[PDB]
Amino acid sequence: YGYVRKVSGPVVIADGMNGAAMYELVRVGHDNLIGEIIRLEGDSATIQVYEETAGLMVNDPVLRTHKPLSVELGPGILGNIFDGIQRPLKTIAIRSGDVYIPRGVSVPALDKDTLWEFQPKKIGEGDLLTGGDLYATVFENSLMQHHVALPPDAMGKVTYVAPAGQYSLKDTVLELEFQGVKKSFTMLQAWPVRTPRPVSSKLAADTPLLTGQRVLDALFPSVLGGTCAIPGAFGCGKTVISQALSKYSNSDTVVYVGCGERGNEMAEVLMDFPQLTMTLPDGREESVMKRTTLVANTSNMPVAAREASIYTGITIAEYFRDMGYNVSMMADSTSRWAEALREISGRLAEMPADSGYPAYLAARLASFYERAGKVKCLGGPERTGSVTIVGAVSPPGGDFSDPVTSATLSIVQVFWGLDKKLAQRKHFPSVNWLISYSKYSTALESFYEQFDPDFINIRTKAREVLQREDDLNEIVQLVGKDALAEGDKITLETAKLLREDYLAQNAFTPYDKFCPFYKSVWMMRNIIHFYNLANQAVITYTLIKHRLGDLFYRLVSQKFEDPAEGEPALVAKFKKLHEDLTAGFRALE
Amino acid sequence: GGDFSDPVTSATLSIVQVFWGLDKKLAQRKHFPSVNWLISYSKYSTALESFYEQFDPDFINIRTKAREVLQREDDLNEIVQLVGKDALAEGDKITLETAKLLREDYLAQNAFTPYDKFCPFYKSVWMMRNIIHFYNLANQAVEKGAGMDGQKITYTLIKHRLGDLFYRLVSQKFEDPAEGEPALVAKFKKLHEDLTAGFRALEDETR
Amino acid sequence: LTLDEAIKTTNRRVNALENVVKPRLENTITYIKGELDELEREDFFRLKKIQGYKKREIERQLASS
Amino acid sequence: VVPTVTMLGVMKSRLVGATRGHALLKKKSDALTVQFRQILKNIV
Amino acid sequence: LEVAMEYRTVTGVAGPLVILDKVKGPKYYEIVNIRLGDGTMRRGQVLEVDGEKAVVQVFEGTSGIDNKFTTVQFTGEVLKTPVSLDMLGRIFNGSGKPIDNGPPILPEAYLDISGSSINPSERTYPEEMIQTGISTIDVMNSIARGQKIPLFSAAGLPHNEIAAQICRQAGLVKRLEKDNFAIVFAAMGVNMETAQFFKRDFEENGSMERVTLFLNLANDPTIERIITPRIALTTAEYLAYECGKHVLVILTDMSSYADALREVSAAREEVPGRRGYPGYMYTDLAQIYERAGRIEGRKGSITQIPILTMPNDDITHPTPDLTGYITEGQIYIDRQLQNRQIYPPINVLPSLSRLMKSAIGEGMTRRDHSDVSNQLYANYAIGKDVQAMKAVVGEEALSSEDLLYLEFLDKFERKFVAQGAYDSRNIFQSLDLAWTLLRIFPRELLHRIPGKTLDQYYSR
Amino acid sequence: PLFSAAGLPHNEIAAQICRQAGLVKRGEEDNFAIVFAAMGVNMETAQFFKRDFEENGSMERVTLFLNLANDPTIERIITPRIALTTAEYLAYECGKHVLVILTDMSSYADALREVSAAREEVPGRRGYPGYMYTDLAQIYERAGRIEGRKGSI
Amino acid sequence: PLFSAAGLPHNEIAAQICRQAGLVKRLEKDGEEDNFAIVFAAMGVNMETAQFFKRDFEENGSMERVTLFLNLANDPTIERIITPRIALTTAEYLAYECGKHVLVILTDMSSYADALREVSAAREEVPGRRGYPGYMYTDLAQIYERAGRIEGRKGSITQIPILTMPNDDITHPTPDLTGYITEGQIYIDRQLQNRQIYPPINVLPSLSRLMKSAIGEGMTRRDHSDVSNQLYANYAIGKDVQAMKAVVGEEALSSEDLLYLEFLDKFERKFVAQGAYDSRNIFQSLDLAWTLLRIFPRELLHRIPGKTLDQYYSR
Repeated sequence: YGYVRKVSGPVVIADGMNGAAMYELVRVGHDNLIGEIIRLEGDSATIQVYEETAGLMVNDPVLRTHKPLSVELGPGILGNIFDGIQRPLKTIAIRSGDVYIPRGVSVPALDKDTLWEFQPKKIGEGDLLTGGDLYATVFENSLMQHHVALPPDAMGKVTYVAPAGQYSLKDTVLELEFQGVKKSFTMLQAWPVRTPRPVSSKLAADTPLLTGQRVLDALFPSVLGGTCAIPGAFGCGKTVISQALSKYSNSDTVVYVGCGERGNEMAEVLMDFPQLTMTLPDGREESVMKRTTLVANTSNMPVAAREASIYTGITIAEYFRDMGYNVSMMADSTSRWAEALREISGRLAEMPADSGYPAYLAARLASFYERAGKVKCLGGPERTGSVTIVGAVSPPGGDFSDPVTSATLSIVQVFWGLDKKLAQRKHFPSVNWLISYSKYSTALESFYEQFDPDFINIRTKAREVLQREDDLNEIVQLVGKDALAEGDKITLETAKLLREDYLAQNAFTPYDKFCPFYKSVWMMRNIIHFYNLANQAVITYTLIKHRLGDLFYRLVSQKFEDPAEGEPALVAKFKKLHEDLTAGFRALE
Repeated sequence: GGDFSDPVTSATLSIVQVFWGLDKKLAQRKHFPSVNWLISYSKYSTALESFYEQFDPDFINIRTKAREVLQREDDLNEIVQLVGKDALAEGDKITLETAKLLREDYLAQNAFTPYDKFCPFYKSVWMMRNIIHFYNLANQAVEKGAGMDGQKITYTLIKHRLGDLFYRLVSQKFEDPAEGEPALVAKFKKLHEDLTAGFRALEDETR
Repeated sequence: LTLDEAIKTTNRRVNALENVVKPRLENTITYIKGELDELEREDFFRLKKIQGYKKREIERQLASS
Repeated sequence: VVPTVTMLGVMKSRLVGATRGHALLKKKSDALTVQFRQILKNIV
Repeated sequence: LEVAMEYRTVTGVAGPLVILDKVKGPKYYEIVNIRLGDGTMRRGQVLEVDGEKAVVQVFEGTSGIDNKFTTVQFTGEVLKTPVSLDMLGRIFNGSGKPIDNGPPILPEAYLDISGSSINPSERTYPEEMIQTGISTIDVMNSIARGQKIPLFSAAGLPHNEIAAQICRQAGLVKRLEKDNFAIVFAAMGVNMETAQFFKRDFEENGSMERVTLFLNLANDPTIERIITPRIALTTAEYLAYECGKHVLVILTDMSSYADALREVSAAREEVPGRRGYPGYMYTDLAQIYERAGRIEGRKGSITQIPILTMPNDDITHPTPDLTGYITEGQIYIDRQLQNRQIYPPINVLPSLSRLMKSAIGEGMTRRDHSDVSNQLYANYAIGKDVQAMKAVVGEEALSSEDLLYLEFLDKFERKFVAQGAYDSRNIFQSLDLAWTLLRIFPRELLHRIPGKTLDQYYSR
Repeated sequence: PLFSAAGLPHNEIAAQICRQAGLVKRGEEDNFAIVFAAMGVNMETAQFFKRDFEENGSMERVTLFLNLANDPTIERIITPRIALTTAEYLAYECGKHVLVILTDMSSYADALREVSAAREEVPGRRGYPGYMYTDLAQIYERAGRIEGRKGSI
Repeated sequence: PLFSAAGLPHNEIAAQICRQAGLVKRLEKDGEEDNFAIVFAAMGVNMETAQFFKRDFEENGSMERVTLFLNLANDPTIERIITPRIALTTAEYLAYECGKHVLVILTDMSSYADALREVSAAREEVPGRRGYPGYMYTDLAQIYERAGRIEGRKGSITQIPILTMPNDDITHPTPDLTGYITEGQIYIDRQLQNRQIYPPINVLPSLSRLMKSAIGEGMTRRDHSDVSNQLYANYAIGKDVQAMKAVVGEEALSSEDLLYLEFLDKFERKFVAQGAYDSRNIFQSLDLAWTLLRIFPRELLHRIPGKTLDQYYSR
């Protein structure tokens, strides 16, 4: 019930919708075009329709949905591929057979006829349960067990519990009554993208995001449930860091979110993920897709879907965190999302602000980024998850002055700063140490000292060495290495060794594909301790340089060792090398 | 006074085939025809190939050489604005001399006197050929390097001991068209012969 | 002597001239986009408001008849 | 200076030219410094 | 089976628009034919509809229309262009009506323009190279079947000559690796004189069985200039994914297309967007471009080389800056090179392809492609720097290597880039020329070249 | 005010000033009561403020008006109004001197810009409302000493 | 139109022109009809300026000749959009239908553009550049194109509408349109005023389309065009030389550069400057210009032809 009255491009006016609500999604026309309500002036409505509105007919029916832009969560959310508006691309392609996306597809987000193995918890048929209680878990696939949380805003004494067995989402797995009225819940939960997910308490982040790369792990650490920023426009560093996060990061899940980038780039990345495979610490070999969800909205996709992809991804990440899993979101191109928002604002004729973006761009970016953090779960049993966002930025020409870049730098705690200059100089990590920073180091210092009380001092010494590296750089630039003192020469040599041996990774090489934090810490110790032990001896720089050739080779090889030997063997080898270097530095003095 | 971003200007340049872009800077310097030769263009240069070939089968090459000379001079004007003509070599110096001669002789026209009231195509092409031939011969001479100096020494040699040809070149604009083509053509052919005598007589004693 | 002169010129260009020009470019960009572009939208927005008011007045007058 | 699109283009061109000239002058100064170092070594 | 009603209720004419009075159940983007009082015929498109109202934008202008003698006969359609396999080898007008003195197309299908987007799951990374015959493109800025590479130009620069050369010389590199190549050629808002140039080039090309010249003049109605690239993209999509044929598309002067969209948007009383261009221009250009790509389920592909004019000879203009993000490359035409009388004035050093690595490989093209490309890049840069230094150091103090780089720069500018307008060059002989230029330096001097390649080719 | 770009320790400076605030003493009942407005602060900054204020032991004389970035943008405009009204009541109507603190005034400016752009009002420089001077006056122009009363803001 | 900015003495030079304007033909020119019968129309003028003009006209003995239509700033704004039209109608009647040469001084045309802006805004019309009415060009054409000699009558109308750029620019719509329409442009530069030269007229931006018609051997020295075109070129090239020497140092300049700088100094000091009550005969002005030119050698005088050089290079 409801018929269109005026169709001016994307904007659509439909009469007979007195009961419509603002921002309630609606189905327009026989083709089931999907659009969101904007203005409810009079008894009429106003809808902007995402897909092309060409060919609409006046008095074509309009069908309400009684729900805002929402995502159907539950089993089967992992692995698949979804559009910006939560449209399963893979199943759409299989059903329609052809390649083109049909104008008005109506495939449900998750297949409601597929069977998943279900088994309840030890709860009783007449017990009491509340919102967020974990009443069952499901083996969606191997090694990615999926907990079934009773939806929030739903509570009451238990009435029926489905016994363990094979079931589908259409089955009524749960039924309960709060008052005399009883409600039955399936395995599918719908939640609006704009509304965040209910939380019990925002904890303080207390565990680093071990990305497997030494430069990010030690120099500029990032904590679980913490924002991150990447100036990714070239050098494939964004692809490299995304692959590292998918394969080696501590997160139990990853939710890539791609909006408004080049279509072939998304093709390349979405073909790269299935090829990516990660080995289990127990020796098993798995596929990253078994723990990966992908929301990709190319430029050809409607602008509104491009804007909504980010919120869809963050809501998916929050739902994953609802069962205490550590999940990491990855916004492919926030600049593209901002451009989509700008286009939408221009469609709405909103008053332009700085550089043309709407005045709420900073506010909306902050609202999105504020959802990341380590959070106590809702409902029992007690557990805690985390959601960390590693959303990248694409400043125009590298000038960190655009409002998107400025707001992101103002909100994001940790900025890693990939540099194209290092990429030109053949640097695999490509992380510019001169601009990167980790504002969460003060909070992470508790764990840093618990693991090793000397590690934080080593990090401070390394930061001082990096600061003096540029000083020695202009020193050599203006007068040359001749004017450098023995201590200055030792400091410069140690800085160069750190840059070319530990601060840089080798990625492609099997020995340096993954850098454990243990190996990173031992390498940092074997570098800094040797640097000091050589420093206080000032001894002729040439003499120590000649007599430390074996020590220099050991320091260089302190990163060539493969992780095959494991932590106990590599740690012992690094300790022996450090002791030998200390003996050589002290005895020869 | 307004850049090409003007909507009328952009619309015209999106359609118009030949742009005689006059520059206000040339108007300040009182260069009266005032066409800026860096920003102007003519997309008809390809269709006129037959007419240029039949009139003079070597005009295209001399025109391209003149364009290259003008572009090179405009290019190193910025460098001179920083360092100065001290580092200018023989080739650069001769290129700038030829560019200045082309700018003040060829590209100017009074139009208030019979010298420049109406320049027929033959007179213009003869001026262009004379200037380009002088440039090419001078470049070849300074590249010869005879007399153990050549180079800018040979440039000064041709600008001092051979400067009468230079003055006749810079005054060639005054060939009165009323004298008729058979007379002006003979005069320019004689000037070309005299120019060929130079840079060969100058090379006789090896500078 | 020549190196001193060249270094003085280079340092002056790096410090004074470029850092003089770049603020000028930023101010020129801000004056055009920050003001003229904003005014153009505001002028057109007020014009559209005038048109909407005229249409609403015409409709109300017709309805009152 | 008066702000205009043509003025913005002129200022951008001036900045580009200044950067190019600065690079050229830096190269010249480096060459002169190398020659001066060689002369000092020869004198020593 | 329904004969569309021919309403005669014109109740307002203004500019290009005509407002009908009491149309019963219109369609938003319907297409309507107008029979004026004098009997002449005009075709118009339907813009925003309302209660019984329908604003119609009329082609060919609206002169002579009267509110009591003009009939507006609807159709109930959305401009399904006629599409067939025999559409190749013929020149078409802006709206699709053939102008090659031939018959109208007998269609194998009526595909609606602005086709539905490709499922991103079904895309596949582009592979293999597409030979263009221009050395600067196929050596240092290689092109792969499936890219969307702009050709940024400016007013006065010979963009159309490069367009014609690409249209003629385009071919498949895989000739030596061991004919399904079609070139949908679209030209929007060309000048009146370049129309003769295009007609001549496509009337004596020698490979007419490949090209299809959709042509839209400047004085043709604007809405034709909007529809022309969409018609071309639809025909290319059909010939690629519905006929299994590799397809290349050249869009000429999409800045004119942007201006046409600007003209249409203003007529609908919409507020102008940033810098005058509508805000939806990003969506429009993304819609035009993203139709390319390689489909896993089909053996065909679409590769775009859209030619864009950058006004004021700068990239800050909204159209080039906007299309920079969507695409993955930039092949600039430099004004100074045109002044230097190098016929292809492609500034190779500024130019780059964001995914040129896919075209370079072993199976496709030749093994030494990446090495020679990088060596040429680096050596050109060095030569430019050395020329700049020689402008200020007097050139007497330059070392031997400086003179080597100077002569290499001169040779590269005057023998490699300056390809003739008709000197078709296969990639193999283009690389042979590159090696000819490279072999001047000592074998040990080419630092960027990896081992086992110098020994193979440096011996000539 | 304190002028300090993003990322600078101005929050730490504000916390140190509030915790160490006191009269010249050259009295405790009329001593400095601090009204601490917080317009558009991050959650981590909010927890830091709460913990730092609870640690100094001066909770007995400090009021926090916290408004996170999650809260609605219009609700941020009334936070300084409420904070200054409570300060006015404490100082003039009760006597004790009040040391009003508002963090991230640029967040308040952004809230004003968003609200004005919502209603499509006449824009000043940088798209800000043309009455921003008056609003910043109605916020700032309340500090001072009234003759008949011993308070001070 | 005299282009000026706020603070520059455009009113003073206008009064000087009013007091000094006269015929030149063979230096021969009662002349009551030759008396220019100045019609002065002031729009939006500070009362001090009106008092100044009144006193100057009274003192110069022209009180029986001049005519003043005043629209002071405190006076209603709308009357400023009628005052110049009234003045031009009165000038037309005094010249064409009465045979008197007439001179008109419209003052502060920007104060007329402001009235146009106020009227257009009060009507909710579509704005143009900077919010000015889209038809400002038509109004400016209507207000300027009402001057010029007419074949059938012995009269004439010559107007000097002074203009005030808002921020001392030219891209502003009003000075831009005035430059488009009017056949001339006299530029008064802030740089000259800062250097304390009473006539700050920058001779390089200046332009007169009908300059080639007024001059000539029949009414001026034969070298006038040459002299002007050479001084302009030397001043422009010398300014470029000074700009170059500002960065390369006074030492790096050549002999020609030093000659150009000396020419600039003596041109801006001895030539441009003139007394606030002292005129200069056109032949005296040409003599001064020739003294300025003769700094350079005969070779450097490229624009001047040898025929005029022989009669003037020595004198």
